[PDB]
Amino acid sequence: HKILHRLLQ
Amino acid sequence: HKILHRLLQ
Amino acid sequence: MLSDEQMQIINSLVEAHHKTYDDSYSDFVRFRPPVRRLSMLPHLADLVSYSIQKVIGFAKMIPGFRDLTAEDQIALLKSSAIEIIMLRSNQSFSLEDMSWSCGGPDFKYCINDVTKAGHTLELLEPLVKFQVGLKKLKLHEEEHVLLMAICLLSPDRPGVQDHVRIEALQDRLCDVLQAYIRIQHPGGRLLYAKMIQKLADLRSLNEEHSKQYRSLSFQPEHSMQLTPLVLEVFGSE
Amino acid sequence: MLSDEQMQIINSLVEAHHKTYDDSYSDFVRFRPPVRRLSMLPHLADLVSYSIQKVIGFAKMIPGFRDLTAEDQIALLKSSAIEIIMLRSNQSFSLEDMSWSCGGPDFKYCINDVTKAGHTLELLEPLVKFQVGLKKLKLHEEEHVLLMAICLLSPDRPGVQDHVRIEALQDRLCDVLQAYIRIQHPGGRLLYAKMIQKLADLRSLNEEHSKQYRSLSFQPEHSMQLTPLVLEVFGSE
Ligand SMILES: C=C1[C@H](O)CC(=C/C=C2\CCC[C@@]3(C)[C@H]2CCCC[C@H]3[C@H](C)CCCC(C)(C)O)C[C@H]1O
Ligand SMILES: C=C1[C@H](O)CC(=C/C=C2\CCC[C@@]3(C)[C@H]2CCCC[C@H]3[C@H](C)CCCC(C)(C)O)C[C@H]1O
Repeated sequence: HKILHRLLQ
Repeated sequence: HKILHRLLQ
Repeated sequence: MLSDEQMQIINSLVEAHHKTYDDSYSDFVRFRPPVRRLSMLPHLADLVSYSIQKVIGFAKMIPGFRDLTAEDQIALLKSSAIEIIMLRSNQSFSLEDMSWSCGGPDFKYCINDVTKAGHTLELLEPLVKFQVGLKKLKLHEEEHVLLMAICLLSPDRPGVQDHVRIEALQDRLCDVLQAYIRIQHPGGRLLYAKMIQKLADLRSLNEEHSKQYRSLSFQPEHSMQLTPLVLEVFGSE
Repeated sequence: MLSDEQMQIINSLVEAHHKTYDDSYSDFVRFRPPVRRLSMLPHLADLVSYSIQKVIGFAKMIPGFRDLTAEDQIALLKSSAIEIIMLRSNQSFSLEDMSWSCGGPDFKYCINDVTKAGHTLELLEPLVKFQVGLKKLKLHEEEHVLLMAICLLSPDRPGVQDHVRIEALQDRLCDVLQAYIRIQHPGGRLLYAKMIQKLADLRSLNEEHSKQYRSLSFQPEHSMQLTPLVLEVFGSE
């Protein structure tokens, strides 16, 4: 969920 | 490499 | 009448939705084009993947979300992504043709298109009935935006940790929703109950989709048509 | 003169290449469109991902490949994918404009486009020099197709197990190559040595790309622009 993480800043 | 696998039939 | 905090929450949700939804459907020209075997799968996967990005932008602007732990934010987003998307897509659903009409012939997604994305009628039947049911409710923007944030803040989702804190946040959007409908929506003595009924429908549609998506993701020839974001959000990690 | 087995191998490679390469570049209309921040990254990632599919179709038709273990086939493909693609892309490189011209303004990939896909000049400088160097060689289809299969069957790649068996297969395409050039290519007393020199160049370009790709893949905002196939083939699993 690293993409999600980066999208969640 | 399961995609590759399936592509390699 | 409504309170200051209750209208601040409304102003924020409405603004976030306007920052994350495009009534012109411009960016659709950037997707893999539609084709009408699963021809439509690349374009629709691009559509979903895009929508997930916009849902995350919405979610980040819901009051209280940004202060959850990163795990709880992920937990909520993984479980509720497809529902929020089913929710926002109502803004493009048309009752005249029973399709989503995001522009011209190409981006007019009818029933036969959705089946060419690898999904069966078991999902399509109740999804459309949910859409026209939602369309008939004739929601105001505030209710629509509140429904999305109430759905997203459901603590009855797998992976959530601080379920009392997010139940607290959810329990208060519902307050803003009940207050909005009473003060500001005429002829809505029944509307809130009907909106909360739609949340239950979405749980059912959620399970039917993720069941059919599990089948796509297990076939590499189809999962390779997906995007990383899709595979991350809808995956089992 | 050439032997029966040696021309069977030639007929097979030429046919496989014709089955896996499209001089019309038709399927480019199915990619995410080009945009000219890394604007070009989605379209070029779609281009590479497509090319990987065609390389696998080529590789499956090389005599002897299908009988390697599945691991060795994967090992060879992961390590040599970018080289074979750099090799086949020469068929679209134009010396007049120093670009790949896969059709009209949109699919005419020049230098500024490649930099808008997140790759620096350290890759671009020797890649172009490699292309015009390859273009000047004026290869026959048989040599081109043989070079691709010789490159693919290199046993000096990480992950290979049966390196004596694939060195055997490689050691014999080279025989077909040397024999072809002698019998059938006039004025080619130096050509084979020059082609084998290109294999060394590709090792260098391979390392420069995978170094810059590691940087893209570690930034989720860019890796999400990639395709599953790309991430699988170029990943570290
Ligand atoms: C910006 C907008 C606009 O209102 C348009 C809009 C419409 C949304 C629709 C209608 C078309 C079909 C899908 C995409 C559906 C929303 C979700 C249910 C079914 C969708 C399909 C079958 C997914 C298949 C791909 C995977 C692999 C993820 O299963 C999305 C919204 O965000
Ligand atoms: C069908 C054909 C036609 O001849 C056209 C053809 C051209 C090939 C080119 C020129 C354009 C640039 C790339 C794609 C390059 C081939 C590989 C080197 C650089 C490429 C780029 C920078 C990759 C960036 C994406 C990742 C993330 C993988 O780094 C491919 C071939 O298969």
